[PDB]
Amino acid sequence: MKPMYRSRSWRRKYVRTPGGRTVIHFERRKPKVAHCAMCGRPLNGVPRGRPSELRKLPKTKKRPERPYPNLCPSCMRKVMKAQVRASIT
Amino acid sequence: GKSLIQQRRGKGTTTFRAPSHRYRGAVRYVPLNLVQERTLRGVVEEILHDPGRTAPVARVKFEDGTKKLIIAPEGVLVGQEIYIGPEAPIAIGNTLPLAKIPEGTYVYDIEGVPGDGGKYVRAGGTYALVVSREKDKVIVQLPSGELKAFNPMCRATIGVVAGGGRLEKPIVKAGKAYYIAKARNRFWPKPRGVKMNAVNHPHGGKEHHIGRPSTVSRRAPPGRKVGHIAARRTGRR
Amino acid sequence: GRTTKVGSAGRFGPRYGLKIRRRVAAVEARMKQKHVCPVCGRKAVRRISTGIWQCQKCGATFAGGAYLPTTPAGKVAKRVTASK
Amino acid sequence: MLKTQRRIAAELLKCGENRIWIDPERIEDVAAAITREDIKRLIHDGVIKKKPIKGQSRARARAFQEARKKGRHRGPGSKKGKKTARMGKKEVWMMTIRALRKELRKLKAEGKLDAHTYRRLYIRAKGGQFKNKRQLYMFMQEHGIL
Amino acid sequence: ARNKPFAKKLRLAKAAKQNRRVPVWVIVKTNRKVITHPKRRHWRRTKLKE
Amino acid sequence: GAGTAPKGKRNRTPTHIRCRRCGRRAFNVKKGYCAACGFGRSRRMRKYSWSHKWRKKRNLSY
RNA sequence: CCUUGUCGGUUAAAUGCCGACCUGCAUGAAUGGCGUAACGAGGUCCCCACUGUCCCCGGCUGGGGCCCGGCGAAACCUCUGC
RNA sequence: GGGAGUAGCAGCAUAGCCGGGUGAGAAUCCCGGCCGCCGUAGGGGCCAGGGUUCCACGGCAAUGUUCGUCAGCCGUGGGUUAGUCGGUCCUAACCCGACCCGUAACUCGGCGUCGGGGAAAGGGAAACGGGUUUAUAUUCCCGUACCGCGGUGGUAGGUGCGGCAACGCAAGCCCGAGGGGUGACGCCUCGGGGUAGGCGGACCGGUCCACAAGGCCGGCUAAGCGUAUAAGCCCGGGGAGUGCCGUAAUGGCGAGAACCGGGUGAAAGCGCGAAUGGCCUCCCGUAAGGGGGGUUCCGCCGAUCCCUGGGGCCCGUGAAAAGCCCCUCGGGAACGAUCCACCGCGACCGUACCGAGAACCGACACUGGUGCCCCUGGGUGAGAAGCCUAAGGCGUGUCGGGGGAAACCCAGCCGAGGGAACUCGGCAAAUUGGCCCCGUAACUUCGGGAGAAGGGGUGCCUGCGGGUGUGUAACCCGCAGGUCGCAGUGACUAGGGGGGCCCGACUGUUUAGUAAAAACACAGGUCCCAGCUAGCCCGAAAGGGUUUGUACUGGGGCCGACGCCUGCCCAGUG
RNA sequence: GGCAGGGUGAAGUCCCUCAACAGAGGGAUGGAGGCCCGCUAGGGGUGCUGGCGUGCAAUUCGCUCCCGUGACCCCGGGCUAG
Ligand SMILES: [Zn+2]
Ligand SMILES: [Zn+2]
Ligand SMILES: [Zn+2]
Ligand SMILES: [Zn+2]
Repeated sequence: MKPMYRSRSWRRKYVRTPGGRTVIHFERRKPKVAHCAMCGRPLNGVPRGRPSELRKLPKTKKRPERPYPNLCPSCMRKVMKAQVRASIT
Repeated sequence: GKSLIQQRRGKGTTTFRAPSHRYRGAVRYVPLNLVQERTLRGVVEEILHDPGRTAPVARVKFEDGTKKLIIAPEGVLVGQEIYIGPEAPIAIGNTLPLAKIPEGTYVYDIEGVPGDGGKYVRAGGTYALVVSREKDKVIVQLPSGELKAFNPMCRATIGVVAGGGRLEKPIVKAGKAYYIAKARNRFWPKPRGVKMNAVNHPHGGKEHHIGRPSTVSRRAPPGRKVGHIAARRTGRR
Repeated sequence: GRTTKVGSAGRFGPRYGLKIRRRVAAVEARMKQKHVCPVCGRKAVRRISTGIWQCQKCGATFAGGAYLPTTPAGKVAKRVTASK
Repeated sequence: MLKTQRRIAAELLKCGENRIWIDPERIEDVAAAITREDIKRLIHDGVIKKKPIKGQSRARARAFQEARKKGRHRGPGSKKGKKTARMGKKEVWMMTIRALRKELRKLKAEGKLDAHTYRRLYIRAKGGQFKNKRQLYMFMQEHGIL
Repeated sequence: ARNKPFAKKLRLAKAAKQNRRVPVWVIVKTNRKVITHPKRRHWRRTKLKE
Repeated sequence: GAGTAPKGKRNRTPTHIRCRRCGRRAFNVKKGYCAACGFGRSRRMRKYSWSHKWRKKRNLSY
């Protein structure tokens, strides 16, 4: 094993070959899930992936179709209600 | 002879230097330039532990989105509104000039000359007391028992510093003391000079004893000021 | 609670002496219990760090003492500043 | 010399060099073989072979296991580790309490327990006075639950 | 595999080309007066300066 | 102790490498200067009167 | 210091160890005084068990030493040598 | 020159014998067989360092502790192929330059501003399997893919929908600004879901075994593309306290539980890739080469490998930036993609081999060090222990041959009777030893002492019961009976105990190479200076350390856990 | 970047029974510690005053002994100079 693979940021895997060799494969680690700005809750409808995995996806498969996708539904309803209540006069 | 530890500290080496790169930023007031008489308003976002402050800090978002750090007062919540300026109200966490703070009020983070940013009563658990007000000066009792006069335009914050009572629980272990002193790289462990050799200390020698008074004049040169420096008295009472 | 005299200081056995063990046990037994929230009024407040306290139900987060959420000087400052 | 043929044949046949065989009546033909073509030809013919692996049977161990399953070789003279090491401490409790809770839910679904009794039995089992399902059932019988 | 700077590689190549004995026709042409040169070197006795 | 065994820890990175201006192995790799010619520390050459190196290189009398 | 101080206990037999007595040449209170459970490859005395430590030494194993073939130095050296 | 044809070529891994061959010549080189050693390293992979030691052919003047036909030696010729592996890019601690101040001056010293460097194990676009060479291969060839940039033609869209909702969708182009997330993080402990690897049974071929019974070998499937649940978190309905619901455990609920449905969401597995590819075996002339077959199922254990969730600790809080995704806003044109298909292009350097009881450092082919840095089948067994063994490697920890061939030395085994009479001193050696049950003192900081002490038992065979589990699957816990030996943790593994005194409270550190301690440190006690342009310190100055700091703080002394205590003297020196 | 395996069992969280003016007993869960055993790896260097002492070695070898989740061990990049 090279020193760059002796790093533990590579999550090795043991894999058997058609010719029967049992080589070792290395991969990089997956980033964590998106979180809400204020509440800190995990967001739904947003998948985990590295830039490689996320750039082979269209836009509408990377966030929900509703306003303020950076927030959770509770926070979104709050900000909408506040906007509409400020927009009375 | 050979040098002392306090002489080696002056040269400024890694063995004696503070690891400020580990710390949250510096804590200063907004300048008077922007606060001629504007009386800005802010909201607390988060409260944070600082490794170089002996007290917790709080992050505050202001008028223009600017985020500043403050020394946190005891009782402050996340989501509070704090005010800075002359017409601010009298409430824990608000900053006012000493000319608008009545006698008998508890205060912290006071400026020496206006615009400084905060110098006195910053430490965890401390507070100062306003004693008298006048046209030439305001007078304040400090946590050392000293009464000091400030210009009445010097700014200060109302309340008490958070984080008091650290010293009611003992440190129990050399290892805990190691970690505490490594956080801020204080010289630890400490040697005794009466157990050094003569080249190393004014004390020192095979027979382990100070052979002359420990009290040393204020006018003695560096390399010699060890023991009780310019002591008015000694002993218990 | 198997012990008669010792508490949280049973972790390090016959070491470090009686006065010190007693003090540590007392402070920790006062700290680790739950406390009343200044917002919702329920006994759900725990310590997060040195000087930072948090309620588990409502999510209130405030700054306080090192080992107890309040201090005597804080109490007196609250009273004096409320009056005047 | 013949080291070249040995290593090349070991690479081609996916084995160790100490497992290759060269016929001693043909060392001249094997020395005349310098190319991998020649070496593959000689392998095809049968001048260079790969011996089989040697084995190490397990048939004594099979018999020991069968006898132990029927009850031999497990007396106070064969144990070297502690009892808590041979059977766990927390694992026993895990399996016990999981069995108990499974059985209680099964009974409550079949209709022989109401919520009050289910709850009191749940609390008893958490407190840890049963230690097996037969003891649970005996307690239920000697009280008036069934 | 094993990482080298390029100028270093070139200096090593030169040091390798340098290490051989005097040809035979030079000895013939000099009548056995030139037989060696001062840059013979074995990899396990005298080290280079890297 | 202090002799034969510590000599085994000379497989780290070298203290000096070859200099581009001087030619020889005296360039301090961590400080960024040469100990023989001054490259990286001075435009001018290192040249002391108590030294014999440059005189030897030019076959000069001391 | 005189000193193997005197008394008692431990031995068949005690310049030892433990306990006391004060005549402290020249003890003594944060150059800390007196105690102390737990801990120590620290120093010291005794008991049980155990033994080639010893009475008193004996037999066996392997590697050297000895012989044969091969390679082949050094310290040191006035000349010599009852 | 004498020493001397002498010492050394032993000790830590005691290894060779038989047959055949080559060659002038063989204890020492090659082939086969027998016998051996290592086996959580003497095996496999690969940094730094070395630099051609790599490969083939041909040699034996010197080298190799002996010989040598051998060789890391000598000579002659050869050998390292990348859009995807690494460097280049970002920043960390930190450094440099210009200006600026100081210096008699500088190649010297320094704050701040601007700019630039700084990681081949930190962050960070993109490839897998098979074959090919004397020596290279994720680099060459075959097959099957991917990334960026730039284009060609169409399409969604501009000018569109389904769902109460959570959400599901191909869901417009070009410049700039702002915001959010990600990148992005400590230590300890536990659960769940999987995988590598292993074990058992059946079947198919081959092989070993006096028959039989039986044993051993093989029975394969990469990236990529397409497909879902678990946990956790959410959306609707629902409407609860003598309470219900749940976990390995902590727990949850009118600030909205049970219960009923749904959404989102990992590692994996499944399918295509892909079966005249790889492995095994069977038949005739043997030079190319011919033909045929098999590639099946069930059941267990299971990681220190992968994913996912909880809990506990801090007077201690465990990086940043580039890059990438999304939303909003402003300004433009009327066209036009983050979707489908096709084409083109992709620079520079590294790439051989060792990686250590012979390729590194130590003057050596040195029992040392660097590197144990990453990884390892079966049995017994708590076990990565010791012992035996498979794979793989070696017989090069590079001098051999003789022997009743002594004395003496080094490393080991046994010794009648006595049992420390030895010696400064029980030095050394011996005794005990694993597991289950019984039983356990003084003293104590009530935590300990404590495995105190001391005592009894243990093998093999024939059966009977229990626990979890669907299990005549697997892993564990007890009982009775019969029988053999001097001896049943039979080898390997594996504590001698107790009672007093001095010192030091404890864990820790120390005179590299004659001192490991009663010496140092330690928590803790007490004293001193200082309100910041301070106190203490560096410097020739400019400036600077403590300071991204402010008396619960910074600096300076002495004593030294804990318990009871700490008396008199201010004439002298300060 | 690393540290096999095993033991003891602090806080925290509870259960059962008789009861009852009081109380008295008995069972679990949980996994802390500058804790314990341990030639796991790794680190150190007590005694034999052993071998060697022109050595394998200008500080090594063997047996015995000590620490081994922490004030621990080690690596790459940096700083302090008579
Ligand atoms: Zn939210
Ligand atoms: Zn929310
Ligand atoms: Zn609350
Ligand atoms: Zn130079």
